[PDB]
Amino acid sequence: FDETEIEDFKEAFTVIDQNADGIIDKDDLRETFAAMGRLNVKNEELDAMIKEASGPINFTVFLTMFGEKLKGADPEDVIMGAFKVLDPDGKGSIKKSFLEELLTTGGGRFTPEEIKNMWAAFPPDVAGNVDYKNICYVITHGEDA
Amino acid sequence: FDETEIEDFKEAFTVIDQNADGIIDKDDLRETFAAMGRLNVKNEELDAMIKEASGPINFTVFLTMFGEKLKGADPEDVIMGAFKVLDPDGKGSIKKSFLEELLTTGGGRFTPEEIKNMWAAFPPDVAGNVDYKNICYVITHGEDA
Amino acid sequence: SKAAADDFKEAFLLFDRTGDAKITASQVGDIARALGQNPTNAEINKILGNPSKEEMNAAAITFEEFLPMLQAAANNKDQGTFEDFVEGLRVFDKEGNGTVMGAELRHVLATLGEKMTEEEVEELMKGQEDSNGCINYEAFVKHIMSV
Repeated sequence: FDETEIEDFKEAFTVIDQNADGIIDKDDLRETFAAMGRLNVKNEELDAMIKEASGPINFTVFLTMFGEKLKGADPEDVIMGAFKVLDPDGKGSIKKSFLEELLTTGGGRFTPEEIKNMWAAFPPDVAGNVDYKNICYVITHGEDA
Repeated sequence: FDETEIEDFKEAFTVIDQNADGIIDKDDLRETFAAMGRLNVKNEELDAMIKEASGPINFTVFLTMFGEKLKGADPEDVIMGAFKVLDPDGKGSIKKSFLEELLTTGGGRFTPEEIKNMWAAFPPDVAGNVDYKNICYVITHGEDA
Repeated sequence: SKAAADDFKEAFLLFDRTGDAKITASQVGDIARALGQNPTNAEINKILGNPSKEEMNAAAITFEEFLPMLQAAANNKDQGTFEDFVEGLRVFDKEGNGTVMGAELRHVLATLGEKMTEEEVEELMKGQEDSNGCINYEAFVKHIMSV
């Protein structure tokens, strides 16, 4: 965890903790979702978020919960560092079959089935290994941009 | 020591000295760490901080202890002064191999092994000598920002 | 002689990167220049070889060899006459005003005789040549003899 990433989680903690007392309760979760447009947010969704913690969601409990789910989270500059080492001549997005072979043949984390899931929402270019960069974006901030 | 840096150490001395009597004892160290989130701060850590002084931690004993550990501490404006003289055309971060050659070939403090340790937490850009400025930040205030 | 100038020994401690009080034979050319002596690089080369000293293999030094080599180079400072430096460049360009066209002096200083790198040539013209492309060598040789 770099310090600017921890400051981003402190700003997200303050936007969900609308009572500003330092502990995100279930009313803060529901009022942050209602301010984003969720008028139908069920109480069972709020209870499942609170069921991931053993205590009240203060800043260090929110940081330890996000730490334990993001144990391989990598910032965009280090993902582009590794993709610039995979394309060491610069500019070009690397081939689809080169990333499939190098993921498998180096590591067990790069096994195929997982490579079909990589192509599956990370579209073609991304999946193929040709573009580059959009995948670093969606690994640090999810969903389609 | 510039006077605003000494006023920053006076403000840090007042935040760790929560009894406000002018001497930071072991209870002040433990209650400042507990107010930052350290519920498990051992007494041996507090004893190792007090073992760096020959007497009670008043303001001049805290200033002399920090002076003797920071005998080459440089403010961010003087580090950016020297990096603007290394990049005299402005804007550009200087090359990795140029900083490795100029550190070694001018001084013994710029020897290589030390240059591998510079690249090692000061990441690539910083290490390489291309970016600039983030290294001035972390030399005046440590850890990842 | 001492006049025993003990600051030559203090400058040897500023050029020795290991702190063992020895200076390699490849640094001796540039340190004779930094002590106020301008021996040409062929002269520094000859003397070395003259004494069956090979600058091709690892070298160390001792102050006891560097002191007499600086004292053997110090007699040759009578070759530094500024009349011939300004008259050399006065024969290098037409008309009665001391101006070399930029690229004439840069290509001559890099390729004629003892090769100076184009990085060092740009560092010696920086400030004395303006954007007209004309180097005034009356002030240029004055500032080169100021160091």
